[PDB]
Amino acid sequence: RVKMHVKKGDTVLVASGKYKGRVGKVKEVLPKKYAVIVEGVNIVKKAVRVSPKYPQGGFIEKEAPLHASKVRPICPACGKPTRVRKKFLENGKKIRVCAKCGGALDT
RNA sequence: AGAUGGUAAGGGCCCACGGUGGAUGCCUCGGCACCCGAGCCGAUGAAGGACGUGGCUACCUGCGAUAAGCCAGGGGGAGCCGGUAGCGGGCGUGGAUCCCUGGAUGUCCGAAUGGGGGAACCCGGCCGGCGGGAACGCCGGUCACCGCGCUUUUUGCGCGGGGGGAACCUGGGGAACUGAAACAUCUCAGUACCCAGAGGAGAGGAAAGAGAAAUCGACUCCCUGAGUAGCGGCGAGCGAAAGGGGACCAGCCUAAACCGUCCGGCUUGUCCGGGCGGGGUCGUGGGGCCCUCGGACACCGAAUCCCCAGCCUAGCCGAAGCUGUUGGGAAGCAGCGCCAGAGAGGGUGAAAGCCCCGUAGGCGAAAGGUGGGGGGAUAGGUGAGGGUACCCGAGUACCCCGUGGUUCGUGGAGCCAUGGGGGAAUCUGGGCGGACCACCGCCUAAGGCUAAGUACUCCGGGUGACCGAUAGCGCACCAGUACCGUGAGGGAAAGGUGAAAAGAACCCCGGGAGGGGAGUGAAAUAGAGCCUGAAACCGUGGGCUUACAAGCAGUCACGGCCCCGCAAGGGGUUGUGGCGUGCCUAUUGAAGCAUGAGCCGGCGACUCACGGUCGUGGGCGAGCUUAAGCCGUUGAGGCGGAGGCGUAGGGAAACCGAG
RNA sequence: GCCGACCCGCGAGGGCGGCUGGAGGUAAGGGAAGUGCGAAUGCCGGCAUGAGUAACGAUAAAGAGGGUGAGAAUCCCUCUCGCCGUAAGCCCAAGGGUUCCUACGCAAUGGUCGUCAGCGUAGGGUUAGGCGGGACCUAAGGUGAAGCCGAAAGGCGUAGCCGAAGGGCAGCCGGUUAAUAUUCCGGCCCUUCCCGCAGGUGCGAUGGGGGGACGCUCUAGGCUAGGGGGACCGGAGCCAUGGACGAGCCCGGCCAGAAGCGCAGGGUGGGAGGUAGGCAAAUCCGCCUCCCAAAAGCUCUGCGUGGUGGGGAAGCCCGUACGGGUGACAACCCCCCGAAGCCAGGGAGCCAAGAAAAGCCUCUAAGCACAACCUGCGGGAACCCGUACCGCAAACCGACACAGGUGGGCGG
Repeated sequence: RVKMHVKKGDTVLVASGKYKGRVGKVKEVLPKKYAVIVEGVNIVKKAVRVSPKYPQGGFIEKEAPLHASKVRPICPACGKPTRVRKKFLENGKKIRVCAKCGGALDT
């Protein structure tokens, strides 16, 4: 309960400490431990030479996790957190004044 | 002939490098206490277990033949199929996970409840269903005994009934250690423990009261009264109510009289007993019957009846920032800016009012739950007089005896209550005002119901001059677990890589085990029960010293060896010699052949509450000061004089009173 | 935390600096206290001392060849020795829970080892109409409607109900899997209840009697389990070293089995009359008088036999293992010994005076007489819990592979 955070699955830049200020994609929320996985911490793993799937060159990885409570919003600008009006019907959580939500698709 | 340094089997002493090992610091999904709210679960089978349950599944938790879940109601907006990774395959804006409600399935055991029984296993009667289905077998219903109320006794119909419960609470039972420096009376204590049973409270509850004033006016509670008055082998010690100031405020239902009514009986009778109803409720007594005024349209009206706001069972919105910069990392530093009814906190690789959750502020119920806060209704309550002479709670009061409660241990012993015995009266009746008698008062006994105010912590929410893995609950963690005992019961150990798993591919030796780079990250001297690595602790290298040598082991000085230092000086070492009865407890007195300790690390012992009591630091000063409580606060205080100290003592006492 | 030869204070400490470490810390002034350890044969935890010593579990004993492997005293195949042999062999339950089996494995666990294993892992294995148990029965006992009592909690408790290795009740042989088999396979034996056909009877109770049915001591006839010998039966071998082809040594020479046959034995008199006993229902027992017979008939069991199915060794071949064959058309015959066991409820003797209930025999009530019951043959159904593996011991009671203890059977 109360796993609710602000980071959605779209495209959002970094405000971290390693790759500070980096543009990142959908981010893929995993999960409710407060972690992200966008396109920032690219790592290579020490996987073995597992005869089928991990061929003969065992030393490879793709996208490495990273913490949620660090990344930050986009729109015609950059950051600036979201703001939700109950729209009377559905929701409209645009960026700080600079408009447009994040759901799109007839939102 | 004489002279005199020199080897280390191994040893010690020092430094350095390690290992075992765990302390310590810091941390904290744990706990602590206080307040606050809240306060019952059951035959609609509980609290609580057993076997099961997932596609691969030991634990755990959730759950139960529909088994990690079932359908609707509400919420919510992007992830999801639990911790616990993999195989595998699903999940959703035709809006899933999940929080809140309601119900669906609910095998087996437990009051167990058809019967049985070594809990969780084995049988059975009847109602009905499935296999071809009568022989065997499954399935839904139903079946124990208690009360208590109607049925034609009959068969039955019916509302209830049990077990539990952390603590408190009412009664039925009821010890001893210990105190009295012995020990019986007394104390501890009517405590501990057994039992019964009730509930959010319990119990209690409207005066046969109190108590001396023509004074008050249920019950529980606080504080005061007050260690007061008494009690007592006048010892231990035990130790009242009144009154007061405050919290809370509520007051009531019946029997008997008189009248009716259906029933039972019988020696029919102006009738003994009964079902029910009318009827009545008291301290200048009320009530009865008849009469007297007029008894009434109104007046009161819930604790019972209902409705609705608020309260809870999830949630929702929610002010304010960036560039450069050292660092693996910034919130740190610099610069300029911004919010505030919000500078509470938490995290974010570190130290943030403006990065994420959030606080302040405002909102929220279709379903459940709760409801005097207020509105409705309803049960029920409202009279002045006169006579009559009906009733006014019986094996009761009273009396006696053996006695428990009370301050009362037997006192002059009341009063309340009662075991055996005798044994009343009806308002001139009657209990008590402490032998008993007079009087004068007080109250109406022997039927019952009563909220709030006080108690309590299984539980949730909030606080901290409470603890941080020997502390804290026994349990931070897969703890009422392992393991010990038949047994009732006992009761362990055991936290932490890192910001993130990025948790080490590959070659190398080796059976592996484990290591050597590679490689990981800021750091691998963070390398996997790994943060930080005290000591005891055993290793290893090197400086000094030791094979004629007598010792509480060191002290003091002289010499020499090594390493320091610009000097002068120093540290380390020990050839030699001057000297030298270990530490503690107990003792007249101990090195002790008196005792306590292998050594190391942590735990570990003069407090606290109330009263007294000497001083002392202040304020006030013949005056000083408030407890309970209430009001305010969210570490904000303040009102609240009831009372205690003080202004006077002497006498056992009446009393007298600076005598 | 570690290091120190500097500074300050009489001191207890404080500053300083170097090394370590990784985020908390708190001055000056005040305050609150579970505050200061060397000791309590003190509490927990850790590491030593003796001491590389005592011990390493029975004096029944080990020796070699090959093999596995990185590694063989310690595992496995063979040869050799020795010890138990009323056992230290084979069961039976009790007891423990997967210890059994098959493949792989050694970090600990075996007082060293380990390639072994009761240890790790995953996979498997436990069958029932007849053994045991329950929908049967009682005993001592317990529970327990009622009865009674007790301050409570409870005590005794009749009827009923649970309760045993006691009663009774239908299953014996060989085969077979890696491992269980009276459970599956097969050759035979039979029970249980239901429907029908056929025959036959008054049916039939939880209520009455019959019976079950019982002590010790000695002991009968046959019979068998088991046991010994054969010149004889059947075989794969063997003449050794001085003798021998001797009836030479050596192996084995059965198991089940209904109907029927033979054998032994246990049980029981047949019939009539009456009857106010059996807490009257009785033709049944009891009981008084009568007839015959005491043999024998009736009748259950014990043995042997029986058609049929099953078994079957020394040795050799290979096979590591287990065993597969070999192993035969297999022989399966006689003489003797003889059970403590069998016929069961046998005989005799004695004093201490020797369970109970249901099955089973049966009489009648209730009631039924189309029913129901008995026989028979046919046709259908007959469930639910057990079994693996240790069991005079390593798995069980003793904290341990303790030299301890452990009922009953086979025990040559």
